[PDB]
Amino acid sequence: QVQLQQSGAELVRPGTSVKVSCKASGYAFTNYLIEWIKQRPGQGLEWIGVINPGSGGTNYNEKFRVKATLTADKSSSTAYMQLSSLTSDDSAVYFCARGGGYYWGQGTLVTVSAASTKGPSVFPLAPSGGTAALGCLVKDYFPEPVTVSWNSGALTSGVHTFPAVLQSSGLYSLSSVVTVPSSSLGTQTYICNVNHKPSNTKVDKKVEPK
Amino acid sequence: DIVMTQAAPSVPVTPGESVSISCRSSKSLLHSNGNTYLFWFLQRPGQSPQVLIYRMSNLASGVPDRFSGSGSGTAFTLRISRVEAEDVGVYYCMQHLEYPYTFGSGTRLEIKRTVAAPSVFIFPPSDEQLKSGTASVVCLLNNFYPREAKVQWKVDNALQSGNSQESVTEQDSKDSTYSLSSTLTLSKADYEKHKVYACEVTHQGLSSPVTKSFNRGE
Repeated sequence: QVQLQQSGAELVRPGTSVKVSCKASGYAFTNYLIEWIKQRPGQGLEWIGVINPGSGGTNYNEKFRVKATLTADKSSSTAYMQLSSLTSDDSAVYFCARGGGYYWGQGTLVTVSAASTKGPSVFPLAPSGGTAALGCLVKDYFPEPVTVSWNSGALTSGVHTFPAVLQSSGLYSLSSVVTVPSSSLGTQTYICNVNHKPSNTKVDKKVEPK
Repeated sequence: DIVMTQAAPSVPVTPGESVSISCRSSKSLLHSNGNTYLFWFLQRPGQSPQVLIYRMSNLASGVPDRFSGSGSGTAFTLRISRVEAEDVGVYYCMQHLEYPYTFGSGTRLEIKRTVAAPSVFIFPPSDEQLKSGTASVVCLLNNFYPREAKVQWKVDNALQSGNSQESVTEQDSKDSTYSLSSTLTLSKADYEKHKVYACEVTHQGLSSPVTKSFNRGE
């Protein structure tokens, strides 16, 4: 199977440069083009450019000619995209894709900010038709993202993890809720597992009936 | 450059019916080799795009054959037959004829279902949060359709303005509903000065606004 494995998320300061990678496997790397695509949060797709890894030749969208530099390393079967003079406008998910767009990388999130990383506080939303709703409020973190699971992944039915909101403070908040049988509140432990990778914060909060 | 236009930002469709998504280009995408270099992509929330149709009318490998593409050299249609609830997503056209390659702005597929009013729940601030000086009151509107739903907060029967923030989930891929949270943020001191916290919900499924409330301390 063809795979394009992109590097992990980046939190980088404005005015600096960042270099993201796209490691190809499962095919002759030098016989196919690699294209790069930008997607700002909640927006559409934008084409950055393309590289021929065999010849090293490139073509750039004029809008990215100054911003972006595409390179390829034949020995490691890896394509790279460097973005220079970073601003908040560059905060986006960046995808690599093999020519034509059948095979895509999983995307790399780049957040450009001078703000400090901050881990969340996690507060219970306690339960109080036979259905009870409960949840966890994940408050005051930066940057995105936070992921939430319930009962270490054993509880998925009826879960809603809401998109985060940017508060007026400049910090993010989200909530995750689940609906369960009220008859289970006395017999089943409910734990929300909150992961904020940028701050290495893990919280497993038990949500008790009140 | 070649400009790609998608005239509708969304198209609604009931599962089992067919739907058409349109795209246009500012230059013919026809090549002398006979192919028209128009591509259709689907992107599901949180996923990378995936190709559906290549060179205008050819079904990409593994894509269900209820997807089809047609067009002139300058106007194109993605036809999705026998739509399923799982077809929710955003559909983009793209031209590969000339550099720079360019994308259309995207068309959401909205799945139509029976109107469903939200189930509404209200959560007081936790005592744990109160210890830190802030109170968040949460109103959950669960599993409703359509997307439009208005929340008004009242504290001691006074309509609130300026202190709430809402988040909405993506349309569910199985049941085609939405959920919404509204969070009212106030200081601990203000939370403890008032008694009645109420969230009032307006929605097509409701004949009159629904209120859920709690009384602080009870």
